[PDB]
Amino acid sequence: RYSVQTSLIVATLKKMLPIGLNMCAPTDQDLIMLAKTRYALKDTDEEVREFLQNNLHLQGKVEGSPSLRWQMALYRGLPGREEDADDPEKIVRRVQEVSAVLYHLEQTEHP
Amino acid sequence: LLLQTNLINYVTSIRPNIFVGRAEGSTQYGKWYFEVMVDEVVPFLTAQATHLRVGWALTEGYSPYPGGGEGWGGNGVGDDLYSYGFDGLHLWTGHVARPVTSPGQHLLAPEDVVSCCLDLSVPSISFRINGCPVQGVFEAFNLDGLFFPVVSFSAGVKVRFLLGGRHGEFKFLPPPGYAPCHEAVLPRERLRLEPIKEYRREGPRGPHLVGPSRCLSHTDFVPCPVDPPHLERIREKLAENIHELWALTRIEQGWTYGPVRDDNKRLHPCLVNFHSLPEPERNYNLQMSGETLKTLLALGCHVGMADEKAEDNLKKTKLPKTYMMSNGYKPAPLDLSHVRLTPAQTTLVDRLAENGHNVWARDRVAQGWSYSARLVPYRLLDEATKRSNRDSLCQAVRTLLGYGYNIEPPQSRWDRVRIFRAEKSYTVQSGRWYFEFEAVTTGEMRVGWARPELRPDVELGADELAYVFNGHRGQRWHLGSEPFGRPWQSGDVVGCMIDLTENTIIFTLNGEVLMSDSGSETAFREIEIGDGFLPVCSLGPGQVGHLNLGQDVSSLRFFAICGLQEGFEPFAINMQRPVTTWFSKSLPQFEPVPPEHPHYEVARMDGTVDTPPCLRLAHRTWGSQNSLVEMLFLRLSLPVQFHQLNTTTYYYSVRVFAGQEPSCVWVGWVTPDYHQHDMNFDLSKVRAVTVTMGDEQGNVHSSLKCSNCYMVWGGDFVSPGQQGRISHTDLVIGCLVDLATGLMTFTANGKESNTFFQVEPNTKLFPAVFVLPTHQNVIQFELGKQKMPLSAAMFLSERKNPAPQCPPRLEVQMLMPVSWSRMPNHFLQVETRRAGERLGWAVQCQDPLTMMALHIPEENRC
Amino acid sequence: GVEIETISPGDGRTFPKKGQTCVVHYTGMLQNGKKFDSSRDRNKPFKFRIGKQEVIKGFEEGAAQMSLGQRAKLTCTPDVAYGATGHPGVIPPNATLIFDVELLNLE
Repeated sequence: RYSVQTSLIVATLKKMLPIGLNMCAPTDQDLIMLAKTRYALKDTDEEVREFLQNNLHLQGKVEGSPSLRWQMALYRGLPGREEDADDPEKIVRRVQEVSAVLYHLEQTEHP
Repeated sequence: LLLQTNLINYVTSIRPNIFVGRAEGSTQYGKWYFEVMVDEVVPFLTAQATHLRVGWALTEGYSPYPGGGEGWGGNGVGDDLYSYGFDGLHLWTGHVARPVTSPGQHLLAPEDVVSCCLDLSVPSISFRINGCPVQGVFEAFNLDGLFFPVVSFSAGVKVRFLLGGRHGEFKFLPPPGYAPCHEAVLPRERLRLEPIKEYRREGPRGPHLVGPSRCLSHTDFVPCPVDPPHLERIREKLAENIHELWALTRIEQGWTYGPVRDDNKRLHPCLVNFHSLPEPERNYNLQMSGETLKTLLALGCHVGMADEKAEDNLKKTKLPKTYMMSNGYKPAPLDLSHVRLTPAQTTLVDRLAENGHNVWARDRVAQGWSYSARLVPYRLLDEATKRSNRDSLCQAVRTLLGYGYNIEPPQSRWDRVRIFRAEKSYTVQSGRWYFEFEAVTTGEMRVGWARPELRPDVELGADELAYVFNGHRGQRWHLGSEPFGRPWQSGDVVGCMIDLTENTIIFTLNGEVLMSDSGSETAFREIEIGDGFLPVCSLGPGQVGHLNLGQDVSSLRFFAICGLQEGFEPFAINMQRPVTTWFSKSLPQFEPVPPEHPHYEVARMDGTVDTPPCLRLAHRTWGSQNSLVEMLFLRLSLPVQFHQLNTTTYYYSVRVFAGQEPSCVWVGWVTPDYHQHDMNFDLSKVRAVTVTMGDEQGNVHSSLKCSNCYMVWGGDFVSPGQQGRISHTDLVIGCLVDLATGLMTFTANGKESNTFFQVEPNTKLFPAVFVLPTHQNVIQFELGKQKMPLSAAMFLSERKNPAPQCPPRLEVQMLMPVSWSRMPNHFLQVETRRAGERLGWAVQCQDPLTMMALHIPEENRC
Repeated sequence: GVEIETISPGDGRTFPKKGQTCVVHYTGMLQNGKKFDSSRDRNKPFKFRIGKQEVIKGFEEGAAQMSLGQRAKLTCTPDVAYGATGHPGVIPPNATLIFDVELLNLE
């Protein structure tokens, strides 16, 4: 028999998903969720590029949640994850690509 | 009547590596002398004084536990009936201080020498002080087990445990014939001081969980001996071959034939030829050949005549001129190298060497007792003798195999699993959580999530409320046993995941998810929530584990799969306090019988106009569950009226239609004993607890058809084992009157003074037996003079209203061998930080620790 | 008929005079029961005078023949200590009282 589990690409994607945390901040996670729901709400890549800098208040304070301090601490104080100040051109396209690919995976999970 | 609380201090007990025990034969010398010396003492601090008693202990179920003890506070040495202690003023045997009249009634002053004399053969134990013999002797105490020099030092005291060594001298002269803990005591491990039954040993990373250690059990020091012209000729040839082999090796080493006996010249006179072989030499050679043949044929498989073709093959090796002796023999052995096989041959070699050493100890230790190093079989001596005997037997069996042959060889568990879980308030209903566990060795380990309502005395996996994953061979355990993945390695950590969104459990070992047979992320098939989830850890006997729940980033080690990569969070991210954990206690305590139990059923059956209502037992006739006997007693206690002519009352004398002689009286002053019910189930009747009496005394009645029962009071605390518990006493205290006459004796501290059940019957039990033990006789009113029942002196309100009433509070309680307990979150911060120096293993503690707890009036528990 | 078990360590050869004030550091202990009083728990020594009653007569006669720093087990008989009435709510009637008095006054 053949099914989704027989396909290799989905298994490889599921295996490589919990790898790219080095550039995945909780603010970046919120941006990814916003990009995913925008893609779901009838939008294309042009709208994502136009609205790539529209949102600015997503970078909330670290004291807003009882667990947000842990995420900020792990994202800041690690030798393998150093991100103090970076241009928006490289910290947005990757996030929106991750959001798009996870949205596609979720859509194809139950065809 | 009501519940009261008070502060108390924790008690600790250290234990050395010296093992002393008795058996049915050659076990030890039996005369050991030990001394303990105290440098610094601390006066009355906090609430009570510095509790410190010294004495011996036992390993037959004795296991002190900090925090929860017997009576008040922690279970110190001498509180129970399994250990003996002395604080220097009064003997402590059964949580009761025994007053003594000895010269020098003083406390443990600084710079004092304390010693005790222990006799293993003669049942007598006597203590000692700096300058006076301590009055008080023991008689007819427990012998089976292992004796340990235990101490009961509390928080804030320094003691030196000086037995022997570089600076281990005794200030006071030892009695003659007593071993001062020397002459090759445990020549396999270093002498170190360790706590008894450790379960929270510290580590460089975090606390380490330690399971029940496997000891040497008891009565195991004694050895275990065991019991054709062609065969005789083959044995003679093998004897000659091994003779010339050891002769040639001894000649090569530098030992030749001497005139008579040249010990200083390094000459061995036994190197003689077979032609001039001495008659005693031939005698013991044939004797050992016959013994070896008998041991070889003792197995169920004989040697067998397979081909017998290589017996006639003869070979020789190089014969240097220096190897020749004065006899003229030419010891040239044959060369063989095609006899290698499975190590079952090596196992047979080891077994034969063990049997030979056992029989040698049987025929050697039985006499002399002078210069034999005392002596133990091939389980505790040095490995040099074991290796020598092993090579001798392997070369012997090689010589036998080289001649064309083909030989091939044919109770209470106690140390059980220890379930570790958290409190029932830290439940999880929704959300992903991260769990870690570090392993040291590979054994009986089970790690995984489980239901909060975990049933005690239930194997992890053989239930619907456990989802742990067994650490032996890489198989899961949930309502059975199915293979899951790769087995563990030495060290590393163990990962355990959980998810509440879709109920999937993920197991990982080292940066990799454990693959299953199917080849996908195998889970436990969408576990329904029900109540919640809780991390449960297990530990087998002799295993060391490290439970890293995770309180900081440095605590986590691998965190490769999820944990932080996904929407997972560590279990203790923002818990400012260490997470409380509930371990599984091995102490057999009591609990009421649960209702609707499929095995046992107790119903309050009403009586008649002449018979008061009683309590019966209902059991299934079919043997659906037959594990062991039942341990039963009443609900409340029965105190003894102290003082008022007669200080002690309630003469103990059972009477079953006649006059018996129990001869078990004068148990003490108060003795809040219960009424035990010891029996089994044969005819679905067991026992019937009935109260029916109408005269000036009070007794209980039990009716049975065909079974065995024991109507003997179980005392305040009950700690039984198995095998029916027949004739298992603890001790008898012999008070000293400072003379050799004897004024009074102390025949008490009998937890279970039960005799045989066949005293009443002779051949069979055709009618019903009504045991009526009369133990209640306070007073009787002469106004009516009957013609007092029970539940009158036992309660606190119906004292002057004698009537056969059954209050709705007396319920039988079945003995749970396992009970749930919580260990404290803060242990001793020192715990012998020096770990024992060369000055005599000095141990000291500085930081005090206080703990306050309840005290149930009925059951002497904290 | 009162038994005293003096503990020899603790030195002291200054018997308490009549009319002066001395302190005690006792802890209460009921017979075949529990602890009801403890001066160590309050972290404050008890001050009382000798010869002006104001205490148990049995306790006074038990503590009379004692030296400085020498603790003992003063068992007070109930018929003269608290009588047949007793303290209403703390000490049960006709029960002996056991104390371990410790002396630390500097005089």
